[PDB]
Amino acid sequence: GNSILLAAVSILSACQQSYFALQVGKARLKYKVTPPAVTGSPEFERVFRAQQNCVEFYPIFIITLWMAGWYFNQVFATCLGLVYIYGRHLYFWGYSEAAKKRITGFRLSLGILALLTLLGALGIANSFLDEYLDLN
Amino acid sequence: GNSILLAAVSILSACQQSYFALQVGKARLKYKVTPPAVTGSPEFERVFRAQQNCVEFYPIFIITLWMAGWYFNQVFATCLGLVYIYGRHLYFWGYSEAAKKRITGFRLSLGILALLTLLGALGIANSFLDEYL
Amino acid sequence: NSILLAAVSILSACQQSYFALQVGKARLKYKVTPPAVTGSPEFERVFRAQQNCVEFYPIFIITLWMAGWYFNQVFATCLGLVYIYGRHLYFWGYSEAAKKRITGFRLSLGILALLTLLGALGIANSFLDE
Ligand code: NA
Ligand code: NA
Repeated sequence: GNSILLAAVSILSACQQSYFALQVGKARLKYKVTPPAVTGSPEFERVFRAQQNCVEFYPIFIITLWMAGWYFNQVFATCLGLVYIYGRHLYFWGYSEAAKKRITGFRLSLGILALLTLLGALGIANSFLDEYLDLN
Repeated sequence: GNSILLAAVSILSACQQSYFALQVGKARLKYKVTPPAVTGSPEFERVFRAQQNCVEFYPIFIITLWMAGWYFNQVFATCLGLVYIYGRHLYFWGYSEAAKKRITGFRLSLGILALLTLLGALGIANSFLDEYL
Repeated sequence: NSILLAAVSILSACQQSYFALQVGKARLKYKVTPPAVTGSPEFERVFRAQQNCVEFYPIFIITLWMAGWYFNQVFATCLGLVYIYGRHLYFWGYSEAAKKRITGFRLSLGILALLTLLGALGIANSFLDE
């Protein structure tokens, strides 16, 4: 109820995650790289690696999104979440063309993660001072 | 039970994830791939990729599982969740044998993943529309 | 509440971010060009270590929260703190030599087992009570 926006952001992100993975499938077929190999076509390795970078940061994003969303402010976290989704959109397709074209998306994505993390830390400390240290 | 069914599926799924990760460790010994190398025996590389595929799809499953479970229907999401676990079981051992034999498990697993996402989306849309009420 | 779980989760997410970025630093020192993840054995250990931390992280998070909610938060939190340290050992251990990763790995996996156990017990317990 008080987390419906976070839920929505999470579901959209999961689609993008699902999407990226399926894109790795198409590259696999398009650049005749047969499983389980992930080397061969230079084209595939960029798509695969791009996708690999997105999965490792995904749980970080989800945790920091929700911590920020729950302990600081839901609307602001959501907005940031959406920019992260776009940053990752830029990152993924950028990488597929060339390694040089991934930087903006990546930098945008990590900047957003830093801020979510920051807000989450603040909201929790703020909440900690109420329940444990009685500064109600 | 509020989320006891969802919790239960998540613990079962996490255990399978642990199993998969540890099989790759066991695989290093049987096929003699010494760390940090991940190439050599075609057998290890299939086991490695399979587990790697399970890893990249795992957070998707959990999210869609809970969103579906929380906003649409817990029992139905839970049942779908169990099928996903089995699909991955089929996928994993299938891939281990040959890349060709992963497809039933893979298709089955992603089919549930598609379905979980939908119900979660619908249930959330349903919950959002209490902006009106 | 769940404030202790929240704090641990954020502390853990920070370490995950750290590991990921270390792989970037490794690319520079050992001159590995993207998208390649092979080359220097020095780089290859760091990459694998970070990659091993990635596959166990969601496992850790779920059992942490399941343990924290269905058994006991403080106890789960304490275990969580140990897991994070275990992973600190594993990573830096692996970077030095693959042989020196074992202590960190076994400790983190032991904690993962206990969190799993505690979580399973609380969920079984709550489910049977209906
Ligand atoms: Na996209
Ligand atoms: Na994962």
